[PDB]
Amino acid sequence: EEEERAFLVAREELASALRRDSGQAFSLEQLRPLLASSLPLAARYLQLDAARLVRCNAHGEPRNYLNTLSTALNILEKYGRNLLSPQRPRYWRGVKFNNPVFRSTVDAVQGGRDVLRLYGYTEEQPDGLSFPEGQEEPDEHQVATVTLEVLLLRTELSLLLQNTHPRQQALEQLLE
Amino acid sequence: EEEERAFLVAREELASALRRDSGQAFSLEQLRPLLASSLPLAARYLQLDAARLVRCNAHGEPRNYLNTLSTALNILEKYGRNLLSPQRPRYWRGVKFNNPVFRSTVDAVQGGRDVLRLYGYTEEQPDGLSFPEGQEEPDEHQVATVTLEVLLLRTELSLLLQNTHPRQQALEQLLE
Amino acid sequence: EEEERAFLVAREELASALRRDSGQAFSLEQLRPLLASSLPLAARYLQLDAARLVRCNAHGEPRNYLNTLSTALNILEKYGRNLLSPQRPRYWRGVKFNNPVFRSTVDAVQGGRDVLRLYGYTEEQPDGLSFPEGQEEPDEHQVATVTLEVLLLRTELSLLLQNTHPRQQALEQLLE
Ligand SMILES: Cc1c(Cl)cccc1Nc1ccccc1C(=O)O
Ligand SMILES: Cc1c(Cl)cccc1Nc1ccccc1C(=O)O
Ligand SMILES: Cc1c(Cl)cccc1Nc1ccccc1C(=O)O
Repeated sequence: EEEERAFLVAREELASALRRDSGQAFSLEQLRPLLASSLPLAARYLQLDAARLVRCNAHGEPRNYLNTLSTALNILEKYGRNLLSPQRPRYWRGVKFNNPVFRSTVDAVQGGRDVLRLYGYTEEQPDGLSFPEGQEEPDEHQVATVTLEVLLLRTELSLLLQNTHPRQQALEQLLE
Repeated sequence: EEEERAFLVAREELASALRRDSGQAFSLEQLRPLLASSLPLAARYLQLDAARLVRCNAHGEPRNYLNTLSTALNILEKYGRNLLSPQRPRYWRGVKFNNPVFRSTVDAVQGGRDVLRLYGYTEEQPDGLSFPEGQEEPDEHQVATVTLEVLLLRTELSLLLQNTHPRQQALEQLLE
Repeated sequence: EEEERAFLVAREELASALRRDSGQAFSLEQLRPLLASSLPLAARYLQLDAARLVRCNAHGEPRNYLNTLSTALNILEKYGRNLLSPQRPRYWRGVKFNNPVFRSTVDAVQGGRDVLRLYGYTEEQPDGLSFPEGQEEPDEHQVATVTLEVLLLRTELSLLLQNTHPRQQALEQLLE
């Protein structure tokens, strides 16, 4: 109720900020209402499958797999920002699996390819994903809300590795 | 390849045996052409998401989570066998999430519900999954195929816990 | 009956052994005095609600629900051993319900949370159970007693599943 409805406002606030300037950086104080919230995972992440992304890649030491996941999300965050840019990349319509950055970051995480589908890369090819040929422009609101959750989850993982998460003790008990 | 053709004829034979008698037990001898197999995991399990079922539930000690996965697969295997039985259960068309057996086994592993969808439980309700209202009879070939893959994966986990897997040393290095 | 004093001498031996070194395992021969005892259940288990742990979870085939209970007790036994360890885990004061191991093992069994309360996790929060903030150290004598009983029940169930329980036939006539 109180925390819920407030969480959705800051969510749509920062999301609409991404649509205005997709290259804008967000400080810790700007993301604090979303990082310090005690709402369940299913309430904070509506599109990004944060549960499967963490659970299906939590192999080995957290210091390693939290870094593997966060770096993959950094790459996925850049894909979402490029779709909201005033000057979109030339090949924005598709992503190739054999890209060296993609292969070493996103394709090192189970579920990384599924995040692209949330952006709109829903058409599967033997060597990549692409937008439907009938789609002229990406859904700016759908892309922005997914981009924010990717950025939020990456920030959460990054703060945990830095021992600076607002709920660091609570989250660490979910990994040990 | 050569081993690919040998795996298909074995898989179709045990599936036919499942349709012939869904209550019969398969010894390790009858399952050796599929257990002692060397093909990759993606070639042995064509429908059962074995990769996610293990990776997304490999938390804690292998002795524990392999037991949680085996028991969940034992329950799922019984669901598929019941769908092929001549005396089908009067409630074969739906599975309830609050069922005590289902809740303590299948709903204890991420991806357990998705296996029922492979059987044909595609329609989702807040209380469970059910067959389409128009589907008169289950897909016998589809149920037998998935049931065989469930039985295969459960056997692999059980043999690994018993230290009797044909490739026990090779698979154990995939858990370190 | 004087077989209760024999139970007590062995119980206190293994209980004191748990506090001296919480990591040392117990062989089948060391536990045989308690496993083969003809004492009633209410006399062998003084704190662990063994009657409810079995009865309230005996749904489906015994081969399945005995495995579910045994795995939950394996996790609960580890919680007790960690509380008696010289190098206690940094988060010993509380247990989170969302922990992946806990959710799939202890919380799959009715009464699992109650065992944590016997250890000292009496304060209930929406996120889990925790020790009272005033308690500087856990009750080493109470935890060792509960831990030994958890270990005893798990061994009883695991031996029953292996068809090696000293009173296998007598116990099997309580489940069929
Ligand atoms: C967000 C997060 C991070 Cl960054 C690291 C480690 C854990 C979490 N949390 C969760 C992850 C998967 C499933 C549930 C949860 C939960 O919070 O209940
Ligand atoms: C079959 C199995 C068991 Cl039983 C236990 C542990 C691992 C496996 N294998 C795999 C499971 C998931 C993803 C990949 C593999 C692989 O081996 O390539
Ligand atoms: C100990 C045990 C196991 Cl391990 C398995 C199955 C049954 C038992 N026994 C009992 C369990 C619940 C309530 C009463 C009894 C009794 O023995 O009177």
